[PDB]
Amino acid sequence: QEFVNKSLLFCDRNGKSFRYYLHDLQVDFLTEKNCSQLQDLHKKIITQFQRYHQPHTLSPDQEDCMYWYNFLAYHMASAKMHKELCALMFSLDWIKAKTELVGPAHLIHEFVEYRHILDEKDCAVSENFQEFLSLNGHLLGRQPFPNIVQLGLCEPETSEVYQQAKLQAKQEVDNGMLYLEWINKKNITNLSRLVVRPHTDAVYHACFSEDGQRIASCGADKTLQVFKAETGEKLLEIKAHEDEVLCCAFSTDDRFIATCSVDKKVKIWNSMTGELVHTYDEHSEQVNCCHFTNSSHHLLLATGSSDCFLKLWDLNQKECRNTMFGHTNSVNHCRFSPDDKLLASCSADGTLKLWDATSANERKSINVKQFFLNLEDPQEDMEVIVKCCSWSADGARIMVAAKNKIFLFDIHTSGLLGEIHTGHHSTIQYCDFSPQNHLAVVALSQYCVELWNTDSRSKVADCRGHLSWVHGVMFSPDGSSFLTSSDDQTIRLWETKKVCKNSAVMLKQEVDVVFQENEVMVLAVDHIRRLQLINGRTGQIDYLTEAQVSCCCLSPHLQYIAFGDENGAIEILELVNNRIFQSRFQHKKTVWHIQFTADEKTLISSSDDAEIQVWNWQLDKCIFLRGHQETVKDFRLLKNSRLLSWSFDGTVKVWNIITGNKEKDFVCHQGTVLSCDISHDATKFSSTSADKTAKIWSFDLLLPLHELRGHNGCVRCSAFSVDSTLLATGDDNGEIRIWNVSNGELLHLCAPLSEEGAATHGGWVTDLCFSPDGKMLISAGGYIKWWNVVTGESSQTFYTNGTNLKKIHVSPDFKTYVTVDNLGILYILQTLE
Amino acid sequence: GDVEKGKKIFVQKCAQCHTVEKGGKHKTGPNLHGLFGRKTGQAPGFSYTDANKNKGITWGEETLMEYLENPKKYIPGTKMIFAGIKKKGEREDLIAYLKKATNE
Ligand code: HEM
Repeated sequence: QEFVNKSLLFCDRNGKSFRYYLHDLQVDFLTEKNCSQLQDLHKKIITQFQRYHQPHTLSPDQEDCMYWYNFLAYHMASAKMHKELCALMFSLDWIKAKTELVGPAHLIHEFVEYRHILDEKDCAVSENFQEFLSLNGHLLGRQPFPNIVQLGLCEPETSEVYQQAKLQAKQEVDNGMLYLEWINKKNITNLSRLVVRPHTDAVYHACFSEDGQRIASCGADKTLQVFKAETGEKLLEIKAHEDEVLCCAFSTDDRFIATCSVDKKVKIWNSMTGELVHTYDEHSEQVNCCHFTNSSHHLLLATGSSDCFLKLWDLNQKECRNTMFGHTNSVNHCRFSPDDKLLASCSADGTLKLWDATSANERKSINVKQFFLNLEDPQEDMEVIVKCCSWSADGARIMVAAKNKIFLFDIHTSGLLGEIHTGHHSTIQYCDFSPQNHLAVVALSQYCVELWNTDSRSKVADCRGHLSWVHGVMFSPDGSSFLTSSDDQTIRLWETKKVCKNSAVMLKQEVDVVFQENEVMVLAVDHIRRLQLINGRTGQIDYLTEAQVSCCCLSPHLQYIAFGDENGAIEILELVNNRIFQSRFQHKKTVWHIQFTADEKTLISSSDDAEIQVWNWQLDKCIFLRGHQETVKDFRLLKNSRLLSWSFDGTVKVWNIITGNKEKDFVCHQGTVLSCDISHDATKFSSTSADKTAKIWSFDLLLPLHELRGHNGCVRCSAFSVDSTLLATGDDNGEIRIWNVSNGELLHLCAPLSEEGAATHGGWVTDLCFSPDGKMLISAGGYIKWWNVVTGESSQTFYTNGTNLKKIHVSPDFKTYVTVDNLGILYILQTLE
Repeated sequence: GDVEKGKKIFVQKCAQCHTVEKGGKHKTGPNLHGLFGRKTGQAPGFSYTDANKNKGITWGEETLMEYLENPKKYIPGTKMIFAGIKKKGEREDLIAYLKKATNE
């Protein structure tokens, strides 16, 4: 207070609190005036602090709680005590606290900046930390929270973070904690450089600042979020619109950011404060394209929309400089050339237009008729719909893609310079051209992204990265790297040089697992043609070759391999003699469920139609179960020779195998039936749960014995316990309720959520597996979390890398685990001894 | 079907690609105003796949019930990315909402 009273200190009175500060120059003065006393001060307060509270003890309840995390490393660094800085920051406890109190971006920034501060070995370690930290930032700031300590165990063996955490895990006794060792961790996960998730809602547009300093993104959350490209630290939180923000872009100087949205308003915000600077609104429909002039010389704003008009706005004015009309369809995209005098417009109608901004008059029109495809289709030649429209380095040419081909148009001659054919024959939905190596990134369709070298006209690599449909792809301001963003709202940073390389590291999502007693085999669709049956725990990759099968099934006692196809017909190949095979044509749509009878012969199959095929292969006899239901949803062989099947009709019928004979006929639901399960033991009981309630039955009566009405929000799935006496059901939100199968009751709702204190489950559940003990219920979904039957959880540990685990396949030893996430990453897990 | 339950389903699973009101803009998918009684792929100003445009059926309660259960099966080659709605009741509710919302 005296310092303030002497002009030596400034005071921001935060209500009842007094946050003291210095101005920039006021700090600079002492910075120079003071010498080595400063390092002594740095070292002093380190010891003194530890004499009072430990930096890890340091709880968020303190006033100085974040102080020491924001500055202690700074003190040690300034002090040039690299041994103390090493001891401080190479710590999962330090990281944990700092990331729960302050956040991970500053931390990462330090591990980077301190690379020139630390010793050689230390830098090598810190680099392990630089990669380590890419693992988190997913759970940080959200629930559940990551256990930074255990997170270390996910690092490569090579990594110091792993070796430290793993040795420490070995040092720390009996910690029930339970960890799994991922055996082929080293062969799987093509880890991208950076994972960014900027919005809780759908992301619609994102881009780099001209400076390359920051990234702006906007979307369905109705706001503008801008964050530092280096650290990810959020810079601007601007509640830009009252409706979903369709696109947004930087001005020349990065001094303004304009957003254009569903509300049909064009708003230019000061990037500094986020206050409205200019606002424009003439379009009738929602605005599709907004782009600033590139050069600072002319100040024009181009917009275009679904209303098929273009509007040239004078940034100097509040009004439109000129309304430009002339497209025949809706306008999809628009870009200023580097030459501020030319504006290129791209639209649905397959024309490129060149507009002279000086006169606001149409200069030339390019009719993109260069894709020539004469189909049998009586209609005229394949109409060309131009999509991505990007400028060449020159600015005189536009690289566009449409249909099956990439075209290079010269805006000055309106002629065609290049023509590249792309992958097969589909329609290119999104694309962009790389400034280097004449590469082009073509997101063809259904998140298939192909990297091609134009001019060379040769495919370079299959870019895998997202399960969901890729929404946008854009290049770093250097052009040295680029990032992809999909519907999974995950931005993944990729190094172009790495993308150009081929890789077997990750698998396709279509995988399955067969445990053969002592050994485990993983069935996985091959990168290209058919599939590889990979015997795990050995190299033995056995590639099978074919016309590209859709699914496979092993017969009892093996000796036969069966596979389905889009044609619906199934072919069974004898394994004793690979020249003998049988196939009897049936089914219109792709075949669905495939399963052999109890015996090694006779194959039962179903599809989209109303009948279940009993195919007595070798004789090719077709006996049909004429259910005459809308569609056979699925079926499963029961223990006796009975056959359990259901449709979406809300019906569950019980047939005989071999010879169709619907002995029992249950009508359980009013709608879609999603699966059905059996009591396992014998088959005394069997039940259902689907978009309604969970009814259970004994088969003897045609009607169900009891209806579990517990969930009003409609039950989604269910599964019997392994013989015990329990029936678990899953709710819309993944709430798992355990019911006791004794005619029917109201048993506990165990669904541990919260809950970062130890990890909330993420929500929803994709699979259930009761422990052999009958005491725990393993729940799988975002990740695997062990719950306790009736109240409580258990192993809170082992966070999976990806999400949406599909089918958990537990080894019969209940010692190893094989599963697959949404990324197609193969989990080969062995319980850590 | 229950119109209110269908509205929730639409908002949750369709709205991001479709508008239902008259004059509603096309998005990833076509505006659906006037859907009932119209043939496939006829909304003006939207680039449908030839598969869609050639299906040749008329949209109504029955055709929608089948299409929404499995879009790709009913119209092979469609560019509509949606797995389908398994539950009969949910499709009934959604269709009831569409019958109202695309006609107001
Ligand atoms: C359950 C929700 C949805 C319903 C009820 C629905 C319904 C429809 C209908 C009836 C059509 C045909 C329109 C016509 O012929 O005029 C259609 C087309 C289309 N929908 Fe959806 N849709 C839904 C969700 C989606 C979603 C989530 C996407 C996008 C990811 C989508 C993308 C499309 C596209 C791209 C077309 C045009 C397809 C083509 O030309 O082949 N729809 N939708």
